[PDB]
Amino acid sequence: AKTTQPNSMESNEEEPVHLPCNHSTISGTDYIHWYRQLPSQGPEYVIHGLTSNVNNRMASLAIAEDRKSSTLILHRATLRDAAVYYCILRDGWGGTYKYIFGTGTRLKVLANIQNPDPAVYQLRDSKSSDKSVCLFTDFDSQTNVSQSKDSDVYITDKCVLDMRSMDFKSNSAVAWSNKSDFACANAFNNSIIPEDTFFPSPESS
Amino acid sequence: RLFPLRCLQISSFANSSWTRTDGLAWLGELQTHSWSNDSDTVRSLKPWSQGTFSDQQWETLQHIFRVYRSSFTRDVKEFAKMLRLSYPLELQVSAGCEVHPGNASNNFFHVAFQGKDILSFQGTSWEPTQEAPLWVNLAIQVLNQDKWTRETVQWLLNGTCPQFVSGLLESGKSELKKQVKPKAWLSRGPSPGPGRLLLVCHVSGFYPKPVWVKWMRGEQEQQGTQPGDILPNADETWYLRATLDVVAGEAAGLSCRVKHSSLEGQDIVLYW
Amino acid sequence: GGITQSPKYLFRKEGQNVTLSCEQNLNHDAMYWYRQDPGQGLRLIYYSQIVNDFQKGDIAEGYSVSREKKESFPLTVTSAQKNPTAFYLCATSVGRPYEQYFGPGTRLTVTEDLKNVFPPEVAVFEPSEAEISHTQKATLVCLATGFYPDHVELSWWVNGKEVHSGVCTDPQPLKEQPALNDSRYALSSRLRVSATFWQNPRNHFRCQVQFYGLSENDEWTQDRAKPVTQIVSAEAWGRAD
Amino acid sequence: IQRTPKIQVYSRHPAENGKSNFLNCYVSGFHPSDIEVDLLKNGERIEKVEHSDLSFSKDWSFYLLYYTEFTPTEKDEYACRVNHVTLSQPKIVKWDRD
Ligand SMILES: CCCCCCCC/C=C\CCCCCCCCCCCCCC(=O)N[C@@H](COP(=O)([O-])OCC[N+](C)(C)C)C(O)/C=C\CCCCCCCCCCCCC
Ligand SMILES: *[C@@H]1O[C@H](CO)[C@@H](O[C@@H]2O[C@H](CO)[C@@H](O[C@@H]3O[C@H](CO)[C@@H](O)[C@H](O)[C@@H]3O)[C@H](O)[C@H]2NC(C)=O)[C@H](O)[C@H]1NC(C)=O
Ligand SMILES: *[C@@H]1O[C@H](CO)[C@@H](O)[C@H](O)[C@H]1NC(C)=O
Ligand SMILES: *[C@@H]1O[C@H](CO)[C@@H](O)[C@H](O)[C@H]1NC(C)=O
Ligand code: NA
Repeated sequence: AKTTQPNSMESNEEEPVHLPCNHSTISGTDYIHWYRQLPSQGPEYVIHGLTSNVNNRMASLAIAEDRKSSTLILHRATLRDAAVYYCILRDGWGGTYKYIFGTGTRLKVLANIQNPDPAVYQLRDSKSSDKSVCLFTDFDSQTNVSQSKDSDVYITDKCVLDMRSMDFKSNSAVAWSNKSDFACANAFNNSIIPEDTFFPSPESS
Repeated sequence: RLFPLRCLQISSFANSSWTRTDGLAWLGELQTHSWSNDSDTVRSLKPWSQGTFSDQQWETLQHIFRVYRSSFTRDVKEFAKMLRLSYPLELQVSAGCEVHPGNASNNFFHVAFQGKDILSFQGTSWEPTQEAPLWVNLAIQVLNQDKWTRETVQWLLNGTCPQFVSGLLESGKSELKKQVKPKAWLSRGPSPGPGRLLLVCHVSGFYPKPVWVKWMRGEQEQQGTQPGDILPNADETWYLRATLDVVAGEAAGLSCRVKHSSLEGQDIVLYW
Repeated sequence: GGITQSPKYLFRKEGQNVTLSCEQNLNHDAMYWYRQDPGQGLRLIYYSQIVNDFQKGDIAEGYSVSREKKESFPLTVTSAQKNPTAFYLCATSVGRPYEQYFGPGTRLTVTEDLKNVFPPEVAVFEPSEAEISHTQKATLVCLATGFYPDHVELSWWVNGKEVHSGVCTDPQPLKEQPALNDSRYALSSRLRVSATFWQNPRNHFRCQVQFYGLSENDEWTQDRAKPVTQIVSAEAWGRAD
Repeated sequence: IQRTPKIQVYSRHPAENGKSNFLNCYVSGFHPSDIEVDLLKNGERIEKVEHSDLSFSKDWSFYLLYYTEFTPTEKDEYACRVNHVTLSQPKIVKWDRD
């Protein structure tokens, strides 16, 4: 009485998404529930069905006719819909109350970058010291950022900001260190970098 | 053949305090369950009446009907005070399903009042009939704000009913396919005129209900054959009478011929 | 309201252990206790179909719960558990079709040793002149460094008022030395504005971090300052280069 | 008062004096459900009678079956007696042997 879903899934913003679920050993008295959970919160019921297709405001449920698989359809996905989605069976009799969750599908929602412009800039610290951070930014959502081989240099993951008043979104990652040999020219791995990436003058006045 | 499952309820309210509710269930021609007011459980009339349900879930189903009988009479009484109705009250319910291997299963749930249809259950809610009175609509929109019963009701027709019928076709595969052969005989009953005699042909004891009986002049199919209703025996077999009004001269040398699924090719013929 | 777990953050020390809340607004017979680690699924500790009645889950080892009432289902963790530090979530169920509801959840980190509690150090890093000339935009970066545990809340303030447009903060903190169990963390954030808005020296930018550490009633014996729950800030001013 | 019962009487096996058999009375097509049925032997009501559960047809009208085992002889006469709301006097339908 369990289900199976992909582990991962990616989709671009402002499009519908199809998240699949399998349950070959389903019985005629089992409901089908879907729950989602955002990073730092607790889950929340999304939709449920038994034998007919179901429609809500944000999502629909689509049952295959042989009932051994199904699909949760998000009508229009935005950046906020990035979450883990759980596909769960529930016994209509209400017998065993070991209500246990699986491992879910993790949905990633990418941003549509109208005009990519990848560059790595250097920022000095606010009149305090010589601390330096390096900022990789303005690349297309296709690019993925990896961590460094060294342990004393720290590297975050991509982060999408939304300026709204200018209708403009962009990605960015950050890296810093105290080590002597550390510079923005080497702080990211050559492989994870486009060939046309802009590296500006290290003069910085 | 077709073996749908019909569940029928007969609730009768006579005055303020006296009321009884009885029920039963059918699968094809065969009756598999009996539910009495005096009883506190649904009774099972066949060693296969439980299908492929576990004992634990047959009992929770027993529990759902138990609370249903109490609440139904409570709700029906309160409707009679609310909307000013007199108290010879006769409600009947006819629900069930029919499983089709070709994925087109039928759900129904029908209510009647004093022998007239008033409302049913269609998608996720109850709906009145065009011919039903106006007060029905006042009751219908309080029924529809019981999200639990509506949700539950949906689970029995869509879900547990098709599972049940499939279980019962498994368990009772041998009794449904059984075949019992009839016997026939001839007497003489109401004579129409003085010269006109009425010859009767009785056939009694066949299990699969469909049957074919007809008088004939040897092998010339007569149209003066007029058959009656198919009436039950206590056997779970059947009985049918067959008549023929003719004069006494046109009476020597006829035959009563019967054809049934259990007699393999041969047909009982009875001459005069 | 619905379910109310309190508080959001909770710390304590090993051996100085705890029982935790979960309180119910509406009326429901069944309650559940789930348990989650970073990047992991929800695991079931205990469930309870009605008062005076429980059933053990699969990670019930080293926990214990009770249901005196239908409005409460406490969770005690003092039973020596493997990793008592995690994200705890409490649930509830209704009749058919049997839907489930969750509280806001409580996070408890317990130091696998002494009071290795350090507040964050916040620094703000001013935009690059190369970005300003190339994109007509300017990005400020805020860095919180060297804190434990990771119970922080960052926010940006422009001329006194909190802002949310043009901001991006890392979803998860970063461990500085992944080997140590109670390693200290670090967290970064962005705020992007137009080049014209940053070139105005009247605009004032502040990065604020709220730390949730030990309580004043805890005995502390050092020449550092008590690493109490506080807000460390850092700020910067506009300029026309 | 709505719909009045139809009454039909028959035997399970062909009548043959001295040999066990079953007497049936089938009443159907009536409304409402309250109704009383007796099987009579030589005018007297018989006591060892059974009946099926009350059922009904798709047109919502009810039906019932009353039966008992007898041993017909040349000396005895049997019949079925019914009284419904819609009946002014109780109705008696006889069992036709010949
Ligand atoms: C059908 C598939 C089952 C296969 C098994 C086959 C064998 C069955 C055995 C015998 C056959 C008998 C069948 C009889 C009924 C068939 C189906 C019954 C299903 C009912 C269960 C629904 C839930 C429930 O039973 N609803 C009842 C109880 O609700 P409740 O809120 O009081 O319950 C509280 C429980 N909770 C957990 C606290 C929330 C109830 O409200 C009554 C009636 C509701 C529906 C009425 C039906 C039609 C209304 C018309 C009347 C109008 C009056 C006019 C005035 C003159
Ligand atoms: C049980 O099976 C029936 C039959 O397929 C299902 O009925 C269908 O239910 C949906 C609603 O759940 C009906 O459509 C929608 O109705 C709502 C309510 O107004 C409305 O918002 C929508 O715009 C749409 O009209 C649909 O018509 C109905 N189908 C039929 C044939 O009646 C029912 O959903 C099933 N229930 C379960 C629990 O499986
Ligand atoms: C109610 O109806 C019954 C018949 O079932 C009858 O005997 C009784 O006298 C009536 N009145 C009361 C108050 O029960
Ligand atoms: C039907 O059962 C109930 C349950 O006790 C009882 O009160 C009622 O009198 C019964 N009906 C009849 C007609 O006896
Ligand atoms: Na149903």
